[PDB]
Amino acid sequence: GIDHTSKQHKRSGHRTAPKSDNVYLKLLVKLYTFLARRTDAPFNKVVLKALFLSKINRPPVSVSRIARALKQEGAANKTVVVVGTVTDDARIFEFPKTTVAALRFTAGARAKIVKAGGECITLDQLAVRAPKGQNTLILRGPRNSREAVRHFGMGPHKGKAPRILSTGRKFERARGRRRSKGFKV
Amino acid sequence: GKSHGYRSRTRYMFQRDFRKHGAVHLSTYLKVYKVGDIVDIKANGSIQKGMPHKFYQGKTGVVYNVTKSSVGVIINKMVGNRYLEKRLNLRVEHIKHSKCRQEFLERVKANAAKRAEAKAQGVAVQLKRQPAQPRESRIVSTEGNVPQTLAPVPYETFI
Amino acid sequence: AKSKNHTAHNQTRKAHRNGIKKPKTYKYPSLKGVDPKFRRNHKHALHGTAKALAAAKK
Amino acid sequence: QANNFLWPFKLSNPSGGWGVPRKFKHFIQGGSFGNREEFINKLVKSMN
Amino acid sequence: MAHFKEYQVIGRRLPTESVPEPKLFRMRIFASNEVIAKSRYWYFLQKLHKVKKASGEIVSINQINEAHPTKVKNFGVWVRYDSRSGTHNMYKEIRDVSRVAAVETLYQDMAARHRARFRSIHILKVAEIEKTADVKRQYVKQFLTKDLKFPLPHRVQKSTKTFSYKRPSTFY
RNA sequence: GGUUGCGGCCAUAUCUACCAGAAAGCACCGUUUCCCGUCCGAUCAACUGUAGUUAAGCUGGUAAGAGCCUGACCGAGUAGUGUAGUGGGUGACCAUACGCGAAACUCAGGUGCUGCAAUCU
RNA sequence: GAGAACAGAAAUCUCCAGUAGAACAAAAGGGUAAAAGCCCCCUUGAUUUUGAUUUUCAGUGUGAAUACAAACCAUGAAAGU
RNA sequence: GCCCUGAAAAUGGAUGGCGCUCAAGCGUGUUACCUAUACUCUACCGUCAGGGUUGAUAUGAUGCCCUGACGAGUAGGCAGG
RNA sequence: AAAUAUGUAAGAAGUCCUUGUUACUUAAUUGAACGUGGACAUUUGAAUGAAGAGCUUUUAGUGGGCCAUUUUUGGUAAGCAGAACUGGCGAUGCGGGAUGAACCGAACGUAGAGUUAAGGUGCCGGAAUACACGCUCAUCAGACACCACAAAAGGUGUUAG
RNA sequence: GGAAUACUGCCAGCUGGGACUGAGGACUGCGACGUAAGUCAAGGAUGCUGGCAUAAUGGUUAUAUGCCGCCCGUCUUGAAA
RNA sequence: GAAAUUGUUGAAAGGGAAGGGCAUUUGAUCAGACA
Ligand SMILES: [Mg+2]
Ligand SMILES: [Mg+2]
Ligand SMILES: [Mg+2]
Ligand SMILES: [Mg+2]
Ligand SMILES: [Mg+2]
Ligand SMILES: [Mg+2]
Ligand SMILES: [Mg+2]
Ligand SMILES: [Mg+2]
Ligand SMILES: [Mg+2]
Ligand SMILES: [Mg+2]
Ligand SMILES: [Mg+2]
Ligand SMILES: [Mg+2]
Ligand SMILES: [Mg+2]
Ligand SMILES: [Mg+2]
Ligand SMILES: [Mg+2]
Ligand SMILES: [Mg+2]
Ligand SMILES: [Mg+2]
Ligand SMILES: [Mg+2]
Ligand SMILES: [Mg+2]
Ligand SMILES: [Mg+2]
Ligand SMILES: [Mg+2]
Ligand SMILES: [Mg+2]
Ligand SMILES: [Mg+2]
Ligand SMILES: [Mg+2]
Ligand SMILES: [Mg+2]
Ligand SMILES: [Mg+2]
Ligand SMILES: [Mg+2]
Ligand SMILES: [Mg+2]
Ligand SMILES: [Mg+2]
Ligand SMILES: [Mg+2]
Ligand SMILES: [Mg+2]
Ligand SMILES: [Mg+2]
Ligand SMILES: [Mg+2]
Ligand SMILES: [Mg+2]
Ligand SMILES: [Mg+2]
Ligand SMILES: [Mg+2]
Ligand SMILES: [Mg+2]
Ligand SMILES: [Mg+2]
Ligand SMILES: [Mg+2]
Ligand SMILES: [Mg+2]
Ligand SMILES: [Mg+2]
Ligand SMILES: [Mg+2]
Ligand SMILES: [Mg+2]
Ligand SMILES: [Mg+2]
Ligand SMILES: [Mg+2]
Ligand SMILES: [Mg+2]
Ligand SMILES: [Mg+2]
Ligand SMILES: [Mg+2]
Ligand SMILES: [Mg+2]
Ligand SMILES: [Mg+2]
Ligand SMILES: [Mg+2]
Ligand SMILES: [Mg+2]
Ligand SMILES: [Mg+2]
Ligand SMILES: [Mg+2]
Ligand SMILES: [Mg+2]
Ligand SMILES: [Mg+2]
Ligand SMILES: [Mg+2]
Ligand SMILES: [Mg+2]
Ligand SMILES: [Mg+2]
Ligand SMILES: [Mg+2]
Ligand SMILES: [Mg+2]
Repeated sequence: GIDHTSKQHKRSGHRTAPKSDNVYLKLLVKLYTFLARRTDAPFNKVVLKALFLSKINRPPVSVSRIARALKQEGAANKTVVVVGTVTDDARIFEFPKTTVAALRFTAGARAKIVKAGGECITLDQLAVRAPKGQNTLILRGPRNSREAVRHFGMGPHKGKAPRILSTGRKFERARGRRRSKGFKV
Repeated sequence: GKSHGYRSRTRYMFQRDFRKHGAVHLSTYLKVYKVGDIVDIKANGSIQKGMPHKFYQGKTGVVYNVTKSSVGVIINKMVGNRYLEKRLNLRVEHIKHSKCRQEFLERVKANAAKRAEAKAQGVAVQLKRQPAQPRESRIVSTEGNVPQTLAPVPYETFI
Repeated sequence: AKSKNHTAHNQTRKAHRNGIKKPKTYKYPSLKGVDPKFRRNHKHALHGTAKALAAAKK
Repeated sequence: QANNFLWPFKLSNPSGGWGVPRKFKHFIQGGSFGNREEFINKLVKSMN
Repeated sequence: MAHFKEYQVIGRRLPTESVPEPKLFRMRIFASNEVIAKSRYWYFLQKLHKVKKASGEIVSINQINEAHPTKVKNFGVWVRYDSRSGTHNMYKEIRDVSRVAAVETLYQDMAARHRARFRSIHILKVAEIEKTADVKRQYVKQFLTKDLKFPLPHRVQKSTKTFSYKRPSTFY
């Protein structure tokens, strides 16, 4: 027998492929696992894994968040990479040139980018221009902005938003929510 | 029925030490505490105000707040399968500066010495601590010391 | 209809599956419950030294 | 480093046997456990 | 507890600054191997001195061999033992050819006559009785009468096979 | 070294009985107009430092002193205890193995150390 | 304990010893001696605001309590409380 | 110490049974020997892990190849069928 | 005043130098708190191990428990009732204890060879009617832990003291 | 005085009998032996010979013999009850 | 035109149930592979 000291037969817990059933997605994965095995470039390992990500773990990057990054010191000529979709944002008025490589560009993102004489690029066009991902700036979007996580960790004094349907006074705002009605949270 | 009030089971715990009752000597009051200090906790029964709960007796924590008559000590208490942070408000009579740190603090300064001290000569240091090693060989003489032979002794009563 | 009243039996087995999680420790802990007079001042002090680095980048 | 490098040795049961009717007393009481000092070699060899 | 050897074991309390050269005490110990023998040593020292093995060292261990292993000898033996309801001193006489052989039969005897296991006995002294007539126990004296002779009646041959064709004879 | 004012550790400083204390200090000590408190100027307040005294306080020394403090292979590797056995025993209980290890006892040695400031044959 | 008319076992007076052998509403246990007890003097902080904390705990509530902030006061020569 | 007395219950009956007495009994010692789904080595299944391999011109890239370790299971969860 | 248990510590989130910020705090540019600039690297600060560590969501069953050693309350006691720590049974077969939930041994993929555990080796039954020293004779001998019970008290049976 | 022997330990000293296994499928490695050519027991069995070519070996099935095997489902701390 | 259940025929076993597991003998039966 063996005094084991960890669960036997334990799966690593990381996606290994995507869960997506999409040919093209599966082809990009063909590309980057090859790239990952045969170059020592860290960039390719990162990108591989990101393609596995499910939709939640791929929040959209906005074109304004893109612009912000290019304002980094020594970064305006970097080619930014988003492994996910890139959305448009009327809140910025002046958008720079650059080259963005992503899985998806919305109609208006592509427009904004292209109208500033930028360039929208797929991840595989990206691969051929930069096999070691040289000169690249990988941006991820905000994961914990999602409406769902408003309610994670609900409990007294945790300050975290009821799962509630209708809202207003008269919906979960009395006993336990104020000093004068039993107690507060 | 059962009884579980604040100072329950504490009869001997908060008692006062044989022939050590009365005023607390002024040095207790002259000592100084700074945020970050490490203190051991132990209740003075004669000081009822600002008193640690019995759980925290013999427990050691870090000072996080310094107030007019007291210090705030954070202690990590384990409840269930986990620790929670606890912040105590202790008066200075129930706290003392911990020595749990001197053999380190005094060793750090020491390390810095023989580090620079050696280095300047031309290195070869070794300043990690090492456990009791086993004994090396040795020769024991007999001179003035021939071995005395003992046996076991018969059973006997004396009573 | 009497029954077992109480026992710790098997409880530390349970506490130790997932582990007794050591406390977790941060640089910069909270100032929760630290003297408000101190904090009020500490606030302006920081305002001050920050100013004097923006200033040192003129 | 040297000794961690070696996997734990996986031995068989002693081929001679254990020399004792009952293993789970100390070596000193005609049993098998504890420090048996240099007599460890005869065991290990019979188990190796 | 086994087939005995006899050891000199020598030990002392560990040295100190204010006391280098501690005193040095020896015991003769009957045990089957040196591990049991050094253990027995500490056992008995801790009934005599402020020591334990954690604060002492064995200085020497040395097996003592019988001086005349083929000279028959009358041994006086002194023992302390524990019974079920009390503890007790005893004197036995054993006749064999080595202290070692002597001690093996003692433990045997103590086990058989008194039900004393090895844990319950203390050899206090084992010594060769020089002149006869200080030999005191009859079951031995018997064997030192002049020109001693005796038959072994009722001889019992061991068979080698399950069937015999004769009918044995116990003659001798 | 003494002494004083303020101390730290709070009996090696306490307790009982004796004896010794130069110089300064402290003290006891004189007074009752004033502030002030009392049944009572004993305490407390003020005034003198003059009129008097080492008697007490105080400090120190003595004592096969009581207490306290320290040490010790003194007792004791004892009591107790963590771990082991298809060990003993009807049992109560007990021995052994690998470790940890007291208290009383007994004997010896002690009997305030010390900070800041002023002062003194 | 040793003393003083009526005065006795016990009334009121004085001196000596006195580590608490008393007293502090109450059960008990802790605590306390120029006090935490007893006598006297002045009082209303047993007040105002709203947070943090400890026990019980789910780290909910309630009860009780702790240390601060911001007021206004009390007492004391004062530090303070 | 062993043995004996002390020692009384219900269908006939249990050191497991037979039976055993310098034991096949009791205490103790020494060897040898028997045998678990356990230990050691090896093959094969499956699980988990770590590597390697898009290069046409032939057939599974969820593939193919190398390597290591692991495998009890009610209630219950998930997975591939 | 133990033993067993138990809090904290063994560094880069560390140590030392210089001297900025404030309304807090000091008699005071005093401190306090947070900082800028500078100096020292894997024997950087004990051992052993680490099929890695951290983190998030959501949901099942469960919420009658029972047993063993040790500690332990009530009770004359109980295969009784109740707690402490661990280990088990429940949920688990396998070898041993004849038999048996919980004891001993040992935890399970399908198999070959070997060696063992606990326990055995007259015959049932695989395995010495092996060796060795004693003791024991029972007209109700005795025979292996848990375990399937025996006591006070007696013997000029016999043994050794 | 001078040896021998026992005991314990060591040898990268030699050597006999017996059992199970033979996974892998060009080469590729680390070596060993040779002056060399070459050889080898060095990253997993080949050589030589015989018998049958069929129910012979093997499957299936009935039976017999050794040892083993209680009635499932259920609630239950605990079910063959 | 299933099964429970039944008649006949054939074969087999059966000292207070029967059925089951590992293994082989015996009988009956059968696949494959050889050139
Ligand atoms: Mg929103
Ligand atoms: Mg909304
Ligand atoms: Mg109670
Ligand atoms: Mg109060
Ligand atoms: Mg009920
Ligand atoms: Mg019940
Ligand atoms: Mg219940
Ligand atoms: Mg062998
Ligand atoms: Mg064998
Ligand atoms: Mg052999
Ligand atoms: Mg046995
Ligand atoms: Mg072997
Ligand atoms: Mg001799
Ligand atoms: Mg004078
Ligand atoms: Mg006067
Ligand atoms: Mg006055
Ligand atoms: Mg005088
Ligand atoms: Mg004295
Ligand atoms: Mg113990
Ligand atoms: Mg026992
Ligand atoms: Mg005892
Ligand atoms: Mg009280
Ligand atoms: Mg006072
Ligand atoms: Mg009120
Ligand atoms: Mg509630
Ligand atoms: Mg509360
Ligand atoms: Mg019987
Ligand atoms: Mg039998
Ligand atoms: Mg026997
Ligand atoms: Mg197997
Ligand atoms: Mg294996
Ligand atoms: Mg399974
Ligand atoms: Mg610990
Ligand atoms: Mg390691
Ligand atoms: Mg790892
Ligand atoms: Mg759940
Ligand atoms: Mg649940
Ligand atoms: Mg529930
Ligand atoms: Mg157990
Ligand atoms: Mg159940
Ligand atoms: Mg089991
Ligand atoms: Mg069985
Ligand atoms: Mg039985
Ligand atoms: Mg039979
Ligand atoms: Mg046989
Ligand atoms: Mg034999
Ligand atoms: Mg027993
Ligand atoms: Mg008798
Ligand atoms: Mg092959
Ligand atoms: Mg092959
Ligand atoms: Mg033919
Ligand atoms: Mg055919
Ligand atoms: Mg044929
Ligand atoms: Mg059949
Ligand atoms: Mg059967
Ligand atoms: Mg049912
Ligand atoms: Mg029932
Ligand atoms: Mg029944
Ligand atoms: Mg029809
Ligand atoms: Mg048939
Ligand atoms: Mg068959």
